[PDB]
Amino acid sequence: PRRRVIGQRKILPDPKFGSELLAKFVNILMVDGKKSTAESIVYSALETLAQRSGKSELEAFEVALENVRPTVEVKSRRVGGSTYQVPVEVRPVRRNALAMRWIVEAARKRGDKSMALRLANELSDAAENKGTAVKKREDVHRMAEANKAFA
Amino acid sequence: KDFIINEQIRAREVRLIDQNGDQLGIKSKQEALEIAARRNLDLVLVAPNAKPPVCRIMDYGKFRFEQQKKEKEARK
Amino acid sequence: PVIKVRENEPFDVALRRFKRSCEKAGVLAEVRRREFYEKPTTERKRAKASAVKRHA
Amino acid sequence: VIQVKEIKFRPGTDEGDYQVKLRSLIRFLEEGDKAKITLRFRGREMAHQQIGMEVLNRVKDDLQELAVVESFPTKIEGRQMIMVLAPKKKQ
Amino acid sequence: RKQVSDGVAHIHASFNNTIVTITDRQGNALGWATAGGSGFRGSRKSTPFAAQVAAERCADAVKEYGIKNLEVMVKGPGPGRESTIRALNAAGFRITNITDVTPIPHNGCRPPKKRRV
RNA sequence: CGCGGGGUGGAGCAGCCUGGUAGCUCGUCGGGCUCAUAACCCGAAGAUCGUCGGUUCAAAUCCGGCCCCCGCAACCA
RNA sequence: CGUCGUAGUCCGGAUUGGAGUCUGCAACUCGACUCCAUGAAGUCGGAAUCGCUAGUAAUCGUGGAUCAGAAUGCCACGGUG
RNA sequence: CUGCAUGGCUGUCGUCAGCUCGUGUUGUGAAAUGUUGGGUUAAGUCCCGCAACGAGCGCAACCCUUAUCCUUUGUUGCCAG
RNA sequence: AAGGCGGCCCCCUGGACGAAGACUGACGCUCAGGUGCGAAAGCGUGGGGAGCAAACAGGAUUAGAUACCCUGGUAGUCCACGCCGUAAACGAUGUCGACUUGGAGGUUGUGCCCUUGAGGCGUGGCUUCCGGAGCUAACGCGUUAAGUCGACCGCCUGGGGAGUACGGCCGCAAGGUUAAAACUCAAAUGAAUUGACGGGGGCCCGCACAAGCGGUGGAGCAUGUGGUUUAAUUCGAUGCAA
Repeated sequence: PRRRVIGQRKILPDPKFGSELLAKFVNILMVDGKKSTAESIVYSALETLAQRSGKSELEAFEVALENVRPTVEVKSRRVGGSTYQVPVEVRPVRRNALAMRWIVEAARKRGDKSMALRLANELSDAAENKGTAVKKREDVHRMAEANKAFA
Repeated sequence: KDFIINEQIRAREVRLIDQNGDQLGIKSKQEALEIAARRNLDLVLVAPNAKPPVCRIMDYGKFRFEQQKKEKEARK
Repeated sequence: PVIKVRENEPFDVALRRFKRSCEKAGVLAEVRRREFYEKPTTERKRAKASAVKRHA
Repeated sequence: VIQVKEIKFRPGTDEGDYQVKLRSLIRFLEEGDKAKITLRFRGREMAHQQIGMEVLNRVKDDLQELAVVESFPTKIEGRQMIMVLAPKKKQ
Repeated sequence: RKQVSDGVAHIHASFNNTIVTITDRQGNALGWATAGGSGFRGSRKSTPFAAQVAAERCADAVKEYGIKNLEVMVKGPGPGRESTIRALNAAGFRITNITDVTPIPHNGCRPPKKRRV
């Protein structure tokens, strides 16, 4: 990206709900190009989350994502022999991506029996803004507010 | 040497000794912190492994400065 | 750079004003300039160099 | 307690350079550390018959006042030989 | 225990640290908090975020008097010049005036040598 | 029978009067940095804390013996 | 579709015993593979470090050269992605 | 045996954008300019500018393959009626 | 004049420049020797001492670290009166005079124009950036010459040895000034050119970093190498490029 700027591939929407957002999610959860088996785990987790937690499947997703979404972050930088930490205000599209990514990662780093149950309980926790993924947003802010001076 | 103080303390309850040696008894960390605050002093965990942990009310900065002073002077 | 917020002006706008008053006033530049001793020969050297660059 | 600090004495470290850092090595010992001499030969498992035990031995012999050495090691391990030096032990 | 409702936020923002002090018009200290003593050291201590929680922690050791309006006095060039001010305003504070009071000698004392790092 | 200070990992220490998994340096073996080496940096190995009896919840640190090193001491023509 | 239900396990396959197959005058040193039994370390790897910008990475099988026999290497193929 | 006597082959910086010549002109001369600049390109790619005007090797093109279609040919491939 | 000179006010004082006309009548230029001035550091006596800071102490870094960084800190940096007389004391360009095309500015006098606008037309002093001829090894200089000429002075004669030794003069000292030879080498040097290189600089590229996904470093096995072993463990490949 020295010279060549680019657009971004605009992936197809989630097959079940027609959501580009959930397509960004299944892909992020996907491993070894196992798309078939990835969306299976995302839905069953949404189905587990939907059925027994007040429904509104897309909305349930947002309530949880709303909580792990980070408004600002820090970008490392090396000036006069010094590695300064510059807090940057982060753009909406990626805001979702980090939010989704930390939810997925916290799910695999969990004790429950399957990825679907884990994913479901991560969303639930995030929905109540608690657990690992939310905590990942908070460290980002503690780390950001600290270097507030250099913005 | 270094002691953890004030909010760094994790103990639920501590045995409290004030700045003059008065044994205040077993207090919740919250109450111990209140007593230290009203006296404009610090709550210092002087005996982390005692049962319950022992805290002393004192000015931590003044204490630490004097300790370092002592060490330096005796070696120069 | 003294600032006084006017009524029904958001805290942000007033702040942006303040930061531009200091950008205008040269505070941080000034503080940077004095953090460390500069030899007279050195500031004469700086002065020529910027005269020179200030030809396009 | 007694710490381990260290000094080195490479080959080509003679009087000049040397006893200046025998002064440095006093300093280590005299903090109350166990000052470990490391030789670092231009050499081998037997580099020298010269490099080490002029230096080391004269470091002991000059510092002998304040410090003594634990061992005069003369078993090199690698291309470098630790002579270990301590405070002179009160009997 | 007492009442003010009208204060001034003096923030000392050096490069290594940023000390926040809340006070009345007279200049009498009502409360204070620092970044270095809010759980931040060295590389993190000297950040705008550390100055922010300093401003936050300070607003908790002062509302015993129930301040409701204040002026801000920004001193020094470090971070937390600005981010400190923000946290104050979000903590429930009406900002009346902002003033930079960073001292500028009319060329008096010779400063320390340049650091050859 | 005669004083001093110590015993912890290969060597030297810290953890001591403030009794709850013994950590900190040089070496050891790896990894990183370099065209390469020195130097430096990330790291892992490495222990009945001398040895016993007492004493205790658990004693590295708690006492006293056995024992060892050094300290000066004693042999200082 | 069913089972195992977070365990050093219905994970993992090292190692070793026993008995065999085929190539080849000949499988002790040293071949490949099979049957039965065995069931190591390993519960995600310090400092440090590599590849990859799209039908790529990742993952899944497939074939070939050499070659009596001896591929986890090498060269090539497409599947999902 | 010598790759420190060699041919041929190969790695490598690196498919990086470089390497040069004639005539002109500048400098006593070694040399320079061209190929010092402003933009832009994967690129010494291209364009303006220019005491240079032009040219050659390398860049690109011509080559293989892949993506759409047309004509020819239907067996061992094909099966719309 | 050079060294160098910066808050404001007064006092004492040097130089420069312009306008107009009067006066003196070549009274001028240069200058070995001589005299005076001359940054900083340094020296002597007595003051002064906030900040800074040789030395020195302590903390760190490092293989070492008598350093670079940090915490301190004495002389010194400041004043008076003396000394020293040196700097990349530089425009690395001696002083004075005459002559030779131009453009854009800065600064500072002065004559003129409905002052009718913060201007319009001239005429001196200083100054900055380009550039013409000419000059120059080139770089560059170019009416403030490194051009074209003249007057006088200082200085150079290959590198090292050496601005050293000896002698003289000078200084409280540190030291300064004048200034050799033996010996040794075939070079030393200047400017510019093509590369290469840069953790000197500028601009720019590459999965180079950054953004990501999956790994190697741990384990067991396959495999290559080193090492070690052996009668032999055949020969070669060894930083990226074994």
